[PDB]
Amino acid sequence: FGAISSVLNDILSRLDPPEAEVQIDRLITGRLQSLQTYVTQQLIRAAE
Amino acid sequence: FGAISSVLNDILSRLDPPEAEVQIDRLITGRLQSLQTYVTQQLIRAAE
Amino acid sequence: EILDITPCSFGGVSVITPGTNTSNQVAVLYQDVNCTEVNVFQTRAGCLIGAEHVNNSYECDIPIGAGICASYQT
Amino acid sequence: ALTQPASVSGSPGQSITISCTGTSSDVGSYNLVSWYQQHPGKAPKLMIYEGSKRPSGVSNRFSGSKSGNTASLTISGLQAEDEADYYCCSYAGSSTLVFGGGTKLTVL
Amino acid sequence: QVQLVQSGAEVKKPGASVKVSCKASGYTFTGYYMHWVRQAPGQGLEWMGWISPVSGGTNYAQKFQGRVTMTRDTSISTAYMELSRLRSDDTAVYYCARAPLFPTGVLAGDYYYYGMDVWGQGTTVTVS
Amino acid sequence: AYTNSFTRGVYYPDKVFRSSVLHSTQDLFLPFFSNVTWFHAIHDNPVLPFNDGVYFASTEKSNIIRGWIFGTTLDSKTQSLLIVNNATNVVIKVCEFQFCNDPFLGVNCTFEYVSFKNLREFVFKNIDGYFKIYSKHTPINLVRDLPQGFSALEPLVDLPIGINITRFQTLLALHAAYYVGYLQPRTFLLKYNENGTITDAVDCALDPLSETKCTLKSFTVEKGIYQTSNFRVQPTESIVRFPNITNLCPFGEVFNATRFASVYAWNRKRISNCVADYSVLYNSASFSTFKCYGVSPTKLN
Amino acid sequence: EVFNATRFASVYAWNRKRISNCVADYSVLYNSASFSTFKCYGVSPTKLNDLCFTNVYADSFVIRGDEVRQIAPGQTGKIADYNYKLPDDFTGCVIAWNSNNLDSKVGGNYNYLYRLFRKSNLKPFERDISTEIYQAGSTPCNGVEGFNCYFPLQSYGFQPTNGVGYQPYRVVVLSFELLHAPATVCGPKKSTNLVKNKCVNFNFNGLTGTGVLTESNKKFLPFQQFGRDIADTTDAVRDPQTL
Ligand SMILES: *[C@@H]1O[C@H](CO)[C@@H](O)[C@H](O)[C@H]1NC(C)=O
Ligand SMILES: *[C@@H]1O[C@H](CO)[C@@H](O)[C@H](O)[C@H]1NC(C)=O
Ligand SMILES: *[C@@H]1O[C@H](CO)[C@@H](O)[C@H](O)[C@H]1NC(C)=O
Ligand SMILES: *[C@@H]1O[C@H](CO)[C@@H](O)[C@H](O)[C@H]1NC(C)=O
Repeated sequence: FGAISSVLNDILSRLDPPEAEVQIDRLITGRLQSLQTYVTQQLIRAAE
Repeated sequence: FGAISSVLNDILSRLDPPEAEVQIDRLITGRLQSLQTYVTQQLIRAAE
Repeated sequence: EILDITPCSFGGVSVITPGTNTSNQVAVLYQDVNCTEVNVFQTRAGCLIGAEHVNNSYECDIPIGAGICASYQT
Repeated sequence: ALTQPASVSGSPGQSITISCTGTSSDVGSYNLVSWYQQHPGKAPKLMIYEGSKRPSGVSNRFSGSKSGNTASLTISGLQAEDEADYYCCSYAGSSTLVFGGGTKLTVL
Repeated sequence: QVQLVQSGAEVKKPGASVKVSCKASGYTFTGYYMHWVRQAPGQGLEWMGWISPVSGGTNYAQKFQGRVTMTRDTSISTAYMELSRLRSDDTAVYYCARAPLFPTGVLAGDYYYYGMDVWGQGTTVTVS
Repeated sequence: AYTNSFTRGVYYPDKVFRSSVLHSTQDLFLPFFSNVTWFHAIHDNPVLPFNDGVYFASTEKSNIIRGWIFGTTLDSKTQSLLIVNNATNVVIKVCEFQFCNDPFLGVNCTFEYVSFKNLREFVFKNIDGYFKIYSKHTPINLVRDLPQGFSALEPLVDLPIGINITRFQTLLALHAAYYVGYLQPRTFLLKYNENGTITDAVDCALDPLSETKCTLKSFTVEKGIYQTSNFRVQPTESIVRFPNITNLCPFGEVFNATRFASVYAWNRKRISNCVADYSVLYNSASFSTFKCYGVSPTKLN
Repeated sequence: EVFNATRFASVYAWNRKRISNCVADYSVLYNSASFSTFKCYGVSPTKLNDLCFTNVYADSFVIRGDEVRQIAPGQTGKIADYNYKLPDDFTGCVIAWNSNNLDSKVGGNYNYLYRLFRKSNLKPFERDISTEIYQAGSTPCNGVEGFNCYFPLQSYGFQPTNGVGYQPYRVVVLSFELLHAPATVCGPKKSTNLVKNKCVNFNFNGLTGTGVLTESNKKFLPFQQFGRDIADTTDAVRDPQTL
């Protein structure tokens, strides 16, 4: 999602909090959006 | 969506990669979000 | 002078294929294009290359669209 | 390679001109003509460079002009200290800083 | 505050060689191609060659190709010009000369423009 | 001579252990069933371009091919990789070798390391200055051409030489036909078994069937219709149309004016009906700062 | 040998020393006060004693004081495009200190050359040793300098009287590349004993995590170092001490 790494353990072990927080913000935006799409699909499938 | 221009060709012809990439990231977020809303509405209408 | 602009023909490309446990022969369907820019059949579903057009009608086996269906037969 | 008069005389206060004729390939196609002044037994001093541009410290009485295949030095208000030899310079196609017949300026 | 000093007077025999030094200060030494001019006693000027203190680039006049050799030492900001196979008509006064501008003239027709700084004197006399 | 590259030249693209999984990876692989050049060693060792990665295959019975030379000029002017195998030692150098008029083996130095019946397959590539060399040996009973079959390539050597190599030549022992193919950035679907070994691979850019295979990430495609890609006609040429501008705009004078206005009364000159090059603005080094905020400077011509 | 070297190479022939088979501490570099600039965004300098990299290259070169701002990703300038180009996704940490008392002379130090003329921007980590004369004009240049024919390498006059913007500065770029290959340049952290059948906060070659370390029967080929699952999480690891 634009971050320098996909695994969070690499991001926290490489960046100072002022920039690790930006990278984690990108990551959590991407992950929350994907999880929201997933749960919406699950709700529609459950209605069916 | 906050970008300087809605035309991607204008962005690639105006801004260097280091900033055209930020503008394209903003445009991509906006357009992908709109497409998600569209496909969700279409799935609801298809269920109906 | 006034010149009209139209982005030239594009469209999805799909592959009609029976099960790989039967044969490796495939057909290609280019959706919503004419058979000009590409055993070629032009239908309202697009351009079909690899499938022979048979006048005889049969039950639909692999649906293509607009009443056209594909199958693997002699 | 260039031709300029050998000696021309002038009066005090006069505006005097010194000609230097080249060809279309060296002076006629390049705006790169100059004028040097040298006193007897002395080191030469660049008075006019790049057509009519002047180095810092040179008096405004020395100007330059270019016409077709001809360079021209102009001196307004001739003085006694102006007595010296003047050379025209122009790029000629290969190495390097070239000259004329030498123009000895004398005051009457 | 641009300062320029040359070597002293020299006398040579016909057929020998002469080596003159040209030591500058007060400016960026390698940023100026060094030109050279000679003048016979009572005659006009005669340009001879130029040297690039950077990368050692040099080029001589077609009149003197094969007889004159330049080197330069950037550690002490000095140029050195050598005349070989001397004959009678080489008795003359010799100067080096500093070119006007910096070698950043996309247009700065350098270093072919001109000479603003002329050096003091080096007289080489060649008589049997 | 030419040969069909049936299935050879598939390698482990990285070094992460995977087992019983179909994984898609895009890397420099040689296309399946492509044309590979065939060389003989009877009664022939020219130099071939090392464009983007090379696959080499050799059928051997008496150890004729013993090394390789990679470089650009091969005339002691630049560093050239030389690998040689004298029967007990493998020696890899990038030294300023003095090569022969025709390099062969009879019966400013920066690096040095010293340690038909047999098919030896190799792949040589250069990524970010790293020379990757993969190889595999196998027993064969075939004299005519390269055998048909599948064989995964395991990596052996990774050298950080950092040299630009574009041509290469082989080294033969003179008192053995071989094949050379070229790699391309293709996407392969690789199959890892329960032992973690790659048992099959699909060049899914080969044909519509393989395209469907990698879009469905499976080696078995059921009966039906499947959308695989999107065709789009590519433009053949560019058509630039601009007004027949007849007047270069006096940009020089606003820089070469006799005097400029002060900051309290800065001058605002409208520039219209002009051709703007700005190249003299870029190349000139007399400017202290050249700061463009809205548009990139290089994209103005 | 790379930080306290006797002489540094110029930007046209910048030295690229591959550092491997050693322990990288960087602790003496943090406590050193003689350094001027120490900037890096990809990796933080404090988390290097526990983290380990696969390989590292040291790019050392001498540049002017006012040009140290050009050695950075996203920067545009003469040095950044003609002598040393840095990629936008570059990871690593750059150090630069002053050399006003070393690379200086009375008449001037002219042993450092930098590229001034080039018709194309340099590639990331590209070393341009091209000596061909640049062609600025429309006429072809047959290796003879003069009009429209300039030598792309230029030199500066280093004097103790010049300002801080024209003083020579020694810049070293420590670029770290992290691949799946076994790592060799780790931090100065002592190892401890290993315990099994219990989940513990492990850290193998910089890769940290929490979980149980059990014996495996998966035949890892020679240079296998880490294992990745479908979720890109660590599945298996190879101990750097015991194979
Ligand atoms: C496709 O092109 C052919 C050849 O020009 C033409 O006869 C046919 O009418 C076209 N069909 C469509 C749907 O455009
Ligand atoms: C590598 O060298 C060849 C031969 O001179 C040249 O054609 C090619 O452009 C070089 N590649 C790079 C990246 O310098
Ligand atoms: C995997 O290992 C088994 C056990 O040794 C062996 O029989 C088999 O040939 C190997 N390869 C496979 C299953 O592809
Ligand atoms: C490091 O440990 C391994 C196994 O624990 C051992 O084989 C090796 O000799 C050790 N190396 C040194 C330098 O002691």
